[PDB]
Amino acid sequence: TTCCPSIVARSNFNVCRLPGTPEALCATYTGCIIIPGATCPGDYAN
Repeated sequence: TTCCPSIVARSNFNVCRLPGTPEALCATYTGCIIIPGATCPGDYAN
């Protein structure tokens, strides 16, 4: 679903959305993709 390059980007995503910032905003700012599928390979599952 929401899957980032590295965990650093995910935590960045978390901190970004901490005050309730739009997911698309933070996802784009970090580099995290929001896909309908929950399956993310370990290659990009961070």
